[PDB]
Amino acid sequence: ANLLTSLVRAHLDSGPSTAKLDYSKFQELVLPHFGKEDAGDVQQFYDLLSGSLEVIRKWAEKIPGFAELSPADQDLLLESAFLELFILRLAYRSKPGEGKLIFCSGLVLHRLQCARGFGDWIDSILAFSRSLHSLLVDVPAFACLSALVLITDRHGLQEPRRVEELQNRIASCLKEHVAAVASCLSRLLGKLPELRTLCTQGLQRIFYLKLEDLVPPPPIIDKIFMDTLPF
Amino acid sequence: PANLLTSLVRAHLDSGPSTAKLDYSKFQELVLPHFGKEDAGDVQQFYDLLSGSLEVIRKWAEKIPGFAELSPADQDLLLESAFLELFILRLAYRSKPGEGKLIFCSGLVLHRLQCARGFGDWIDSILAFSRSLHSLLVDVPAFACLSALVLITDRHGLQEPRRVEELQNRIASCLKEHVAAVAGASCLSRLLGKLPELRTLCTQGLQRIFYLKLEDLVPPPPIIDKIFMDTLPF
Ligand SMILES: CCCCCCCC(=O)c1c(O)cc(O)cc1CC(=O)OCC
Repeated sequence: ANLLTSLVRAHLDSGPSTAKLDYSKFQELVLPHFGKEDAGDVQQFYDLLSGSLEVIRKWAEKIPGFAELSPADQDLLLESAFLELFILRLAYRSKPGEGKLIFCSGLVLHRLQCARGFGDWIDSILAFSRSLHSLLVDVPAFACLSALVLITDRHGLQEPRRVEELQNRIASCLKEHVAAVASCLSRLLGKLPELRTLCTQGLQRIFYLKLEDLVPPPPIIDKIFMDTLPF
Repeated sequence: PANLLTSLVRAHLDSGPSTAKLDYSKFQELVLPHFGKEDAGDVQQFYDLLSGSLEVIRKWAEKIPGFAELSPADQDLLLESAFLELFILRLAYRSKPGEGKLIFCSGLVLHRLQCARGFGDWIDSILAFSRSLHSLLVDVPAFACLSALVLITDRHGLQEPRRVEELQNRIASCLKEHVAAVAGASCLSRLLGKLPELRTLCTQGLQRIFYLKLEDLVPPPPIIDKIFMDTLPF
């Protein structure tokens, strides 16, 4: 009902439409990947993880009843879920037939201009990408899935039962939508385990980039990292 | 007889395995590990192959002249700062890359595939490094000196750093005295040409332990955890 529509509203307002792209730096050619990753790839990596914070935030608040959660609760769910959301929305938004990563701002890059920036991670992104595109998830269901991933418990919640009351309401609307158009639905959900795997890949890379320390993370990345660390 | 080298190599051999007293009671040159994942046994066994890597490097570091006579806060710092860089090196030389056998300080022998689940892709790099090592065929005395200079070096925090700098020089004199009694400089330069391939195994090592601290099947022993914690510049 209104939930299905209020989620597709917030969703399409967080990504670029078919019309609103910008190829203003796209070259399907990359000159010799000299040595390995230089500071140019590291700071680009940080500026493209920076270019999804504001987007995933407004996308979160324009979802029914997200703002009605405590100031501290909204912060932790968003911090702990950022990486996965960033990934999810990027993979589904991309093109793995030609190798095109399309970002939530509207800019498009070829996988080779990312390779030095992101590391092995990106392939597991493409591998999950087509695996999503083979499922051909429809926009309303994807607007719901994006929410479902964010609307999930992070250790420390003040009102975990209230977060739980919203998820089963969102998950029921996907089950009801997929039934309005159950093994398909389980094949839908079964991607989040591969997602919670790809996140760890993301952290595996950032550990070695703060280590390497060509360029240091933006401060708020520094935060999310430290705060999502179990140690 | 160059008695620093005579009194030094003693510590080395007495900290390494002697052919006859290796351990074959666990070796399987073949094993089918479900690649991609690894259970607590592989991890706690990996952890108990590194907890003991510190006590052996411990019972190899006491026998370093002027090291037991360093402020206990200093001795702990160099052992922790070099532990991982030391572990990879000693493993590579006594290992057998052309057989498929990692021979540890405690005389234990395993097959690459038995480490596959426990260790992961990292260990392949180790083997790849042993190969690069053995092709140079570095002799026993010169190696005994190198592992020390990886330990006896300027780290961040030293209380009495000028002392550590005098011991560094004291180790180099006995190596330079030995490099002249062999050719009676060159090999030293060829060797350093793969020290980046050593600092690489360090970084990969940290990342491996990072991933299993993420995984937290078994919690790391606090001693290694501490080495980890303070080896981070953040
Ligand atoms: C699973 C244990 C490691 C096996 C080797 C895979 C290559 C690697 O070193 C690595 C990583 O471990 C995590 C990452 O996010 C990215 C990379 C690749 C890398 O550094 O870019 C090129 C040098």
